Amino acid sequence: DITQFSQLNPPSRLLMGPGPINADPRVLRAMSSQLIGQYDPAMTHYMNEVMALYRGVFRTENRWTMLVDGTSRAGIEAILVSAIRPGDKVLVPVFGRFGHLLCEIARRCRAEVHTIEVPWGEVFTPDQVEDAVKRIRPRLLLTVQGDTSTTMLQPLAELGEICRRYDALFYTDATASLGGNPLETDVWGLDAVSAGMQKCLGGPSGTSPITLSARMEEAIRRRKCVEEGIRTDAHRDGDEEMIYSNYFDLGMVMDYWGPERLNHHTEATTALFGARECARLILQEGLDYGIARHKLHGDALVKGIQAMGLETFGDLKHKMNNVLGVVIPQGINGDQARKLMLEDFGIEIGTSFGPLHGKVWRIGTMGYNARKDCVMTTLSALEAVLNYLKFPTTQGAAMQAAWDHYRSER
Amino acid sequence: DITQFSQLNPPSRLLMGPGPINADPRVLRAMSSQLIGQYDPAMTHYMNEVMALYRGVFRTENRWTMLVDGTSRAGIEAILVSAIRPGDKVLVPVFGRFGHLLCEIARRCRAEVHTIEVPWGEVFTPDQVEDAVKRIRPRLLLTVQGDTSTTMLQPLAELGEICRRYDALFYTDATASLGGNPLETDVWGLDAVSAGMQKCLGGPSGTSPITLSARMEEAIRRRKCVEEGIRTDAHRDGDEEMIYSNYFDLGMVMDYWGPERLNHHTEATTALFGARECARLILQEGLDYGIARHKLHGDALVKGIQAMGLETFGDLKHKMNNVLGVVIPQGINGDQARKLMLEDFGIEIGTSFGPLHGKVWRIGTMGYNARKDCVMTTLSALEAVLNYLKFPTTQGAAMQAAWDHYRSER
Amino acid sequence: MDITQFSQLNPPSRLLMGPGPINADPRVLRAMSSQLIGQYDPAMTHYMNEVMALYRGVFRTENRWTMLVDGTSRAGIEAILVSAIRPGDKVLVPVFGRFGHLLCEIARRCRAEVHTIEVPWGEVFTPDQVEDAVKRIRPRLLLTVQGDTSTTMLQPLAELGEICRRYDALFYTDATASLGGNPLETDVWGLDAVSAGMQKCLGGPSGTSPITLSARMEEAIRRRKCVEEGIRTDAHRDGDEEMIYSNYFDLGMVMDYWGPERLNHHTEATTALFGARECARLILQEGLDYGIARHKLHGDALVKGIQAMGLETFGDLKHKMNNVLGVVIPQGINGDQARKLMLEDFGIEIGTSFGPLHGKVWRIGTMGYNARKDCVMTTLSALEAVLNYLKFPTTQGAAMQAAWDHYRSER
Amino acid sequence: DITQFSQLNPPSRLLMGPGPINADPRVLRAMSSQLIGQYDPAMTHYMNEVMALYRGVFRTENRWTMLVDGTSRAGIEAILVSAIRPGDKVLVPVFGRFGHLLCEIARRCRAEVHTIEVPWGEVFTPDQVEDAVKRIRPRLLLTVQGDTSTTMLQPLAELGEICRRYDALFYTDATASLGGNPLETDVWGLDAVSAGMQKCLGGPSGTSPITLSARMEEAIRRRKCVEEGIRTDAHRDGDEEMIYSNYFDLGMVMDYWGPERLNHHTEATTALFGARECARLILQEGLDYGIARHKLHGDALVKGIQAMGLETFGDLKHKMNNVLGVVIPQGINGDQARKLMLEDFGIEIGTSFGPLHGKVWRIGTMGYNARKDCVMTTLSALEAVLNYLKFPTTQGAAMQAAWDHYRSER
Repeated sequence: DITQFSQLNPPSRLLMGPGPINADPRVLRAMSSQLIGQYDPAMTHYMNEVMALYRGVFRTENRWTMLVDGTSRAGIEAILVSAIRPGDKVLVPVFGRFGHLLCEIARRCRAEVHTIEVPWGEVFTPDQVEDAVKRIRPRLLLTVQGDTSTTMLQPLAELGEICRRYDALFYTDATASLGGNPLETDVWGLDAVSAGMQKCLGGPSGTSPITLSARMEEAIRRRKCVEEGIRTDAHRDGDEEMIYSNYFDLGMVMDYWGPERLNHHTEATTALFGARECARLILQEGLDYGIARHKLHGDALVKGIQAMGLETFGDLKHKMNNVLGVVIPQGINGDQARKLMLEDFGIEIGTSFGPLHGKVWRIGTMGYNARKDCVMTTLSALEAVLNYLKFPTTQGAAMQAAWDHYRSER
Repeated sequence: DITQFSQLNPPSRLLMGPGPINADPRVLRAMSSQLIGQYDPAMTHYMNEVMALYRGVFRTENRWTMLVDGTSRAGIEAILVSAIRPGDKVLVPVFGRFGHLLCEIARRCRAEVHTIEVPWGEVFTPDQVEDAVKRIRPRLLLTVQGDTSTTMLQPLAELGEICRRYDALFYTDATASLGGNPLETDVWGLDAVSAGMQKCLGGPSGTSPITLSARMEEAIRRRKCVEEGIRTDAHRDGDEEMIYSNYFDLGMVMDYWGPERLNHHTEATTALFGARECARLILQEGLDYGIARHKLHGDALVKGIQAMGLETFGDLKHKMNNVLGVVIPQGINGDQARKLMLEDFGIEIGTSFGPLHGKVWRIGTMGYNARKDCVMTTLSALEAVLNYLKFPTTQGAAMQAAWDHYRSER
Repeated sequence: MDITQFSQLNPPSRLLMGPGPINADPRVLRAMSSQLIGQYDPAMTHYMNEVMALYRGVFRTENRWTMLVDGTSRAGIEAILVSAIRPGDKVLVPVFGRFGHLLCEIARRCRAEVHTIEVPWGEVFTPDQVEDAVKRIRPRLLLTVQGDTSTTMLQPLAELGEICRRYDALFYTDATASLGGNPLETDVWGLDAVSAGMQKCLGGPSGTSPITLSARMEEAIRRRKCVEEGIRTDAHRDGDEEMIYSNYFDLGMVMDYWGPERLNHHTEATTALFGARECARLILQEGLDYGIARHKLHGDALVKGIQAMGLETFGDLKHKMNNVLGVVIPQGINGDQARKLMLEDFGIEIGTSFGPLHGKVWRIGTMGYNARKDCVMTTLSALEAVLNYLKFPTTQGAAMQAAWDHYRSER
Repeated sequence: DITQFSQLNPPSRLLMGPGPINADPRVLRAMSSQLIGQYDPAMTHYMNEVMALYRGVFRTENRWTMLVDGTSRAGIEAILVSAIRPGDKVLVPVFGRFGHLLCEIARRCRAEVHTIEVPWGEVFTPDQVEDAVKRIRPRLLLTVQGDTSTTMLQPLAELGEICRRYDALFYTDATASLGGNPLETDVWGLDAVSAGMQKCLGGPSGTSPITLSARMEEAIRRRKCVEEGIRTDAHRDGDEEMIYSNYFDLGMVMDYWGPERLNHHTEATTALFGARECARLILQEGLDYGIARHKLHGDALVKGIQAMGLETFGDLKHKMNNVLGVVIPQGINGDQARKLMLEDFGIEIGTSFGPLHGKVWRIGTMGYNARKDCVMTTLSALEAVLNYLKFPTTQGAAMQAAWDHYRSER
């Protein structure tokens, strides 16, 4: 019966996993706003505002800063499909799960995929990526900045200089790290950045902010091929082969956001309203302050976890501010502590996949949930569940260290 | 300055163009609802409900009825990229702008594209497409049901049996027509149908509902190749070559929406909620009642437009219930009427593009805006502007014919 | 019963061009959907303070005691009059419409001696007339409506405050209909108490009445001080006058709740406070001076189109409210039928006149969020379309021409 | 400057105090809906639905069941002002802070107030109040059902036969108990009931649900006096003296909610949508189950508190389901635990006023917050705060008793 389909009623949740995390209530309210037509002066104005705001968030002057209407990895694929002609040599430094995602996307683009690897969860040295760039001579360097599966944050500062010397295009996947970690697009010589909403932005998934450098926009303009239905007598192709997607042809997407207002697709009015608010909030607070906030609560969680008598995963010198790997004590079922946290406390913490499944928990402190009270509620909840499942902890230690960190820093 | 970016505030608009149209107030409210985690039992229940609900909207029992996170033409591209291997022949009976869009998507899929043509705005006879099928022998017949650029509805009822005899896969692009005109997916023997929100569903763009037949999923299953980051020892490749997109690989999307919950992408939580309401609302009213309503208000607009002394573009026998083409009668300027309708009445009427640009307005009566008061307000505003632009009409004649129609309809 | 036939909230789309309530600003509606906090959360006492300062701007006053009354517009009226009137106290009410009559009844229930002076609908009072009446009856209070939606008339107030200062009468005004759409210089005109509404030019769901009280008014109310037993302490004492005969409408305790003591009088309406906060915030972003000028522009555009349409108007146009218009129903046109066909066929609500003006005059409002160019245009064309269909002759395109001409000239 | 007055952004709070408490999000979404005119066919229908819905909530068939526009105590004042003529004798059984509220309201109606007392927090016997009714012969019996300030629930069942016997009108204030406790309006011979929204209904304050027995309406009709502005020749005053309030004259409010639709005031459109939702949700769950839910979580919290080695306040046999009085231990600062609970955990627990200030905390489990996870979160948080403040508990015991209670009941 159609009668037993009632109104939307999701249960209340504190999402402290690797994502998606709770949306900021201002972003949610802005999505309920009524729509206007595709080319209404207000809609074109709001599109132009989104560009200016995300230029601030990405820390770039790039003319082409916009949205791909799809989840984070649609942005990735849009950038790769637009920058990779079949046969092109691509270099992917793999330090986790999302390095393999780049490999697959690149392979679906028919690229020549060359990889370098370090174990989970470690990071790459600038020398390591320089030796690889000298060996294979790639068109693109395809990096993930923050990889949620390993909690590791790849240093990106010294890599852009390396890419300019050997004429490589420098792309990063910043969906996990943007807003909660430093990302200087221009200062670090980045050519393409793709992000997401559901990490530190806040932020339901469905949009991918991207930015393309002047060098990157030239490579795509050589690929120019306008869709037949909106092709005029004054449109002409570029010197190189077309992009093998109509939806992900970023040249046409650029022409939609540009003065031409080329009718590539109907922009996601609501998701645009959402995206505008995220960047607006991030810049009202300030990027530096926003990043400083993620560091404060990330560290407080670490110090809480360490005092609970728990090992942590990875090289902490390079840990993301917003993700923590927590080793499962042993004699303790991980799926059971996850089930108890959720059903009895309303707190979701992440499981790890593959070579870590049943070994490591992933606790995020991102965007809206990067607060003291989210950290405090999670630590007290985790400890309570562990004691109930017979894991001894020093009474008050985990909580004391959390307070000690919050007291000392302010 | 950041302070010169304020709270989202779009102007009050009546969207009577070819789309996007105004959303249902219930749909926008459901979007403000709080999020849950990707793998919360509530999320997987809501996905299971969306599948069930869209089977009723599409009029199908297809186990594989689900959402593509992207604009309407993303759901198309997901299907074409998943069904067409490089080389495979394809037939597109072009009768408007969106016939051309299908041609391009298939081109980017690396297909040999065959076309037949009728002039805007006419429609194909079953005999015309059968003679084309006999001639070129396509793997796929790729059709649009409602092409909003001509206001024409392609009859599909007999074509399904045509495709069964000569063993061709039958796809329709029903974004503009779903919910507003008849579409019996199973009874008409369709293999693939894709849609959009912003037309009759109501409806912000950003999501594309799709349904796949048992024959279709079998064809896509032959292309099996699981992404490296989420690949396990269980995953073996299909006998045919891979799909050349990660995001559009419907083989993996089916595995995400099915019982295995294969982690392909983070499903757009808010967009899913909107998608859920649209279907839930349509089925609460009843699909038949919903279509009948779209007919009634469309017909009243037609009779109102004709009595104003304005001619109607296209073959009226096959007109979409939800769209009308009104001819600009020379002397009067089309862009000037549109500007006045928008700036002074807050009403968007559609312009035309390409060949019909400057000749035809496209007035739509879809979804939430398929009401009497919307029609009355459009007809009244239109006649006021035309008269103000010194275009003579018989006083009260346009409104008279609309009232008489609504009187007779009772 | 059952329970399935009661579905999700789904009101029909309406353009409200009647006397009230009118369409609320969408930003206000969104603000109301926001999550709540505890009664004395630092954020809540903060927002209450924001609502005080913000409403000092909209009223045009420096008054410290500018706050909210939790109830519809007439609850703030009752709140003020129950607090200011001891039984037997003398009261003067210049009645020039239906709402002057409301002030009389409210005053009557406060057990006051109610003196009234009358001009016809829709005429307005002269300063000399109120002065002659004040000289006569010797009132403690002068009670006016600034804008009476029943007759569309706007009482000049500027000359009235001085009169009250010479004869020691307390000067109150009901500005629920006028605030935001017409000038109201609270402190400049020497007002003691003002009460407003949300649902008119503020926009604005009904259920809250903003009030402001001058330094002299608080003195009069604090003389009646008496704290409710449950929240009363040994440090509390009664004033030198009789208690206000109401617990809820005792404005002394409400003042104490909104003040630094935070005396627990009631649980302040959180949602309604978010809405009321927005209304004032939005009004001051655009600017009150521009808010008033906008109402004037679109209000005048309505009357020019109505006149071109061949219709008569009600009352003195010299003093007409910026936000409403009285339109004489032609003969033998049915007013109820026109209203029925405006609502059911165009999704536009136009007002009927109650009492001695029913079936004689419509009340068409151009208020707050609907004080827009596109609202005026749609109402006029719908009326002309409804009228002509009921077989009433109009000059073709005349109504719209005069309206379009007005917007052209003003730009 | 108006630029430093930004958009509404309240901090996330788990309200576990005496009230107001966090609202159910479905009710919040209902308030964001757009408004219709006072006398719109849709407004009166929703009003008629509201009347029917609350009849189900109050457990009555009373035709005069409706809303007062104002907070809980405005509805109390409405019922008292309409029923009480000056000089009338009234009896108020006082057992807490709100007992005194009824005394003050009756006093300002110029009634003679008679009282009997029990210490905080005891309850009245049928005999105690029957002795008093014989003694003073009251017109009204004025009782609080659940007094949050003491956590005590007065039995009303036997009080209805006592009132009917000695010919007294029986009123009660049920703002705290309604929804979370049994209330049989008709079965308990109740003449008038008033409640609020922000306790168990859920529910921001601003509306007062009332119900009036056939007996009560006769008494209010005798006092008939219609406001001069909405008075016609077809009206005549009743035999009794007028109700000394315009806004609170329940004779006129009845006429506004009846067939005549007498224009007494403009009904709060936004709040009525909320109150319409609140009643709908409670009846969708089913009042019996709702009451049962409130008891489960109330019982859970207590056990955990008792297992924490904390004393409790009041006669536990008669405790409200949705409130707990927790005695503040020697040396632990009552107001300091509150600061740490709110600022560091984002959880509000109630302070006591009057003869319990500094001695007792009030912890509520009401409406939307009567869930398992709100109980768990608050318990672990309070324990963490107490522990940090050097107050020894038996590690794990407080969570154990709660977990054991939930496991046993499932």
